[PDB]
Amino acid sequence: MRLPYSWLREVVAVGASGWDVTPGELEQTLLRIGHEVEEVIPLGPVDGPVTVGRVADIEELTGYKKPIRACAVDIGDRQYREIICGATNFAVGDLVVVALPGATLPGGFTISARKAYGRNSDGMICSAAELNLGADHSGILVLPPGAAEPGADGAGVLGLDDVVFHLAITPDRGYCMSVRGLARELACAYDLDFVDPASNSRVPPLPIEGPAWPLTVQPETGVRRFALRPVIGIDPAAVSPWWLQRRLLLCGIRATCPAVDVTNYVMLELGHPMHAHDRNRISGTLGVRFARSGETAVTLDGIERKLDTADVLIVDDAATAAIGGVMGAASTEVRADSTDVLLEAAIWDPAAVSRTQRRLHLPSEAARRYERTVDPAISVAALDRCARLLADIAGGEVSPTLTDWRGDPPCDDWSPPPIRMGVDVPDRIAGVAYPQGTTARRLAQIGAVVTHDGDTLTVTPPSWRPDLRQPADLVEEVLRLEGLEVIPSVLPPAPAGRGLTAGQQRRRTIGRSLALSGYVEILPTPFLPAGVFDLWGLEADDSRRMTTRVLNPLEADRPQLATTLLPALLEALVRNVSRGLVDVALFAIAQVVQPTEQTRGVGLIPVDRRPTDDEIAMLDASLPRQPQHVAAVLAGLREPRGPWGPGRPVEAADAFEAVRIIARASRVDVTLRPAQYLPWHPGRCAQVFVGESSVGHAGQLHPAVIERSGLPKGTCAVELNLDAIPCSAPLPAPRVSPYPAVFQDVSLVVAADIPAQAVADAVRAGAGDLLEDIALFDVFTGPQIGEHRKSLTFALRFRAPDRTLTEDDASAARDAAVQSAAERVGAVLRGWKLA
Amino acid sequence: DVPDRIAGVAYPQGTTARRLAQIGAVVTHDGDTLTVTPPSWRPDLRQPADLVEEVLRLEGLEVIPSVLPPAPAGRGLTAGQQRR
Repeated sequence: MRLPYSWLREVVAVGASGWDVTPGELEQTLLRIGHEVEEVIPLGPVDGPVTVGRVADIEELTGYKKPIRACAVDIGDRQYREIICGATNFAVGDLVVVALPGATLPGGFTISARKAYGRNSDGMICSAAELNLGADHSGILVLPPGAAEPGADGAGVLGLDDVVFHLAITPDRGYCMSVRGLARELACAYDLDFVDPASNSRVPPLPIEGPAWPLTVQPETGVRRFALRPVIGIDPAAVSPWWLQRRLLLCGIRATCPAVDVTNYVMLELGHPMHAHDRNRISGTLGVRFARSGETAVTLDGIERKLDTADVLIVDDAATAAIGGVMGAASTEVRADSTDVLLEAAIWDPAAVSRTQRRLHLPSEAARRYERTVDPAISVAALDRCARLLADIAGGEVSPTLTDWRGDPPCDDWSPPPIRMGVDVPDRIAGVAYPQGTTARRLAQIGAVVTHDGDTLTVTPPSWRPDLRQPADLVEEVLRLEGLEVIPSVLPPAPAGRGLTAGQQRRRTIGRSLALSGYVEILPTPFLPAGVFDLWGLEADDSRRMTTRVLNPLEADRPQLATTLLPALLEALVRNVSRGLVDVALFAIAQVVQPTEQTRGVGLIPVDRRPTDDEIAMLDASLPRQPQHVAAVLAGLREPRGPWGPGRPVEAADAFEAVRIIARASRVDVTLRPAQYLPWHPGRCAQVFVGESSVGHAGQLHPAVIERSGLPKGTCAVELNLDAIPCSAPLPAPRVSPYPAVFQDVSLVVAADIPAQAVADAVRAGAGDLLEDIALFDVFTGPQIGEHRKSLTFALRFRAPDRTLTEDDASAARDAAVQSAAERVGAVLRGWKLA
Repeated sequence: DVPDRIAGVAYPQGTTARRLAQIGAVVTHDGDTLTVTPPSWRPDLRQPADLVEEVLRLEGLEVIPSVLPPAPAGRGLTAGQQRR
């Protein structure tokens, strides 16, 4: 909302004459009581000969791209100057504003008598924007007849010493979308007496003698008030005086004709939107009703609107007269020939206006005020104010008839219910001991009726403050007018908290451990890439395809939420690689979204109580499962090149080691088992287990997936479900025998299909507790042991808890380990030695 | 009432004066202030804290409830501590 300081000042000055403040101080006062000042715009300075002129001749220059005019302009004292101008929105006889040689316009533009378009031009005719007066629109500024004489000083006529304040009003303060509301706020901030410009001393009531027009209202439309009053015999050729056109311009409204200008003007002054109908274009009774399915209306911009059954209309016998509270209709619109006007002062349902205008994308000046609730007590004051102004400007007569529907039954008292509050509640909420009388004084200032009864205040807010419903609402009024800056800064005592949960600590430890091992964390987008699971070649019934879908994604082809973190990680990997960073290891820790059913919403639970435990469980059960995952991808060199050697390319074993890094960080033991699971390579894919629970997969990606997706060759990947890895808090008590150890190596031949870990497990089971350590040294294949067999050499370390092991006790334990391997995996002993 | 405050326990009336007599002290009342003269075999009873201990241990420490204090808004670990 835009308004000029002069207007605001004039309204404040009625009750406090002489009041006047600098723009900087006004800005600061508005910020501290809660109004955001987006911009302070002093009307840009002019200097030198910028004066009113009168166009006395127009010659059309031909031959150029555009139409161009050479104008004789009267600039005062019977002096005429030739001026070239490209605008077309003016005629001979019009008052305009000329910047003549020697003048300077805002932005440092000096005017000189240049030669333009073949003729000499002694200056220019100015637009409102070139004067920094108002919005840049097509054509130059034309002042209304009689506004000033040729030669009058531009700065003074235009009022260029004004300042326009551009505010962003919050939706709880609809009453501030007008000079009435902001001036009242200023009166509160500065402790002034305030004269309400909507009051009866300032808007004396007009006569009330018979209905102004037949009206039916279906009350379930939520209309609260609907008043009409006619003005007859206005001159359709009259234009608004300059003072009115100017204020409209500074508030961002272009003047068009008095009947419309006056409704816009009174809207800005008092905050009650107003509309002017051509009464001779109304056919029969005016009806307020909901639209029907499929119904259409043409608004006064000539655009056809598809209506909704929740849209409230004004109709007559023949057509729609308005989309109520949003925009008037073409059929009753004031036109160039309109002589008899019916003025509409209505109060619509805020939510109804809010839904309708957003559906139609019509955030009009009226709609935005009705959305935030317009004061229903001033409809006839605004109607009367607006009829007088129109009759005076356009030379009509105000008819003494008035329709004023005030509900079924009529409502004669508009203020909200009384609110009841302890006198010191604001002091407690603020942590400030305000002087006595403070909250009652501030609550009267904003217009409430306040009565005292011991220590409890009863507060009845005014009708323009529908936001004041509870004690907290009143606290805010007291605190913001006192100023939040007086509230001290006092650290509370927070309780003895328990710190981070075990899960929270684990997710920190996993991140630290992966980062130290060379992985770089990314923040993964939950919006899956288009067609990713077809690139992966997943089966139609793969659970990962069962995705929750977003209705309004920013990219139409990416509406599916991620069931797996790998797509986001591979997308970051491709990005790094395409920028020349080809040796990369990335990880992410984030939830996924895994629905178990079709989207099911749970109906509104009443908010005047807490939901029950069963309602909470039902809300939870309606959501997709959202477990925490950890995942990582690797490509390129795992070990970089340097003086030590050529480096080492990423291999599947690096993904297995990432599993082990995460398991150590989680303090759990994992086992890895061969698996076939896209998008992994079937021969280089491990499924990961904690106990007998599957927690995810790791290994090298499938070469066909790599190739279809444009991934680096040999890319490896890991994804684990953190929710499936049990919590663990071990309390170790390691036995540390100091007696000497015995070292032996053993080589065992097994079928090639036997996993090395199964052999190690068997060796461990047979050797017993004397076996302190076992490590796989060598995997050897060759023709002399059989084409489908392999030799595994294990280093064994034996140690007794209470004595020096004999080398023969060690060999007894080795014999038992060999036998166990023989019985469990069919191992055959090839040889052993002392290490 | 100093023992009551230190213990966080509201002992019955007459409790500290009764216990301090039991251990052999001469106890006189003057409004809310006790004057306590310990016996010659108790050279350890020199300050009010010494008398608090006598009252609290004969009543039994097990009657003292467990009440978490409000500790202030601390600043956490120093930069050096985090670095190490």
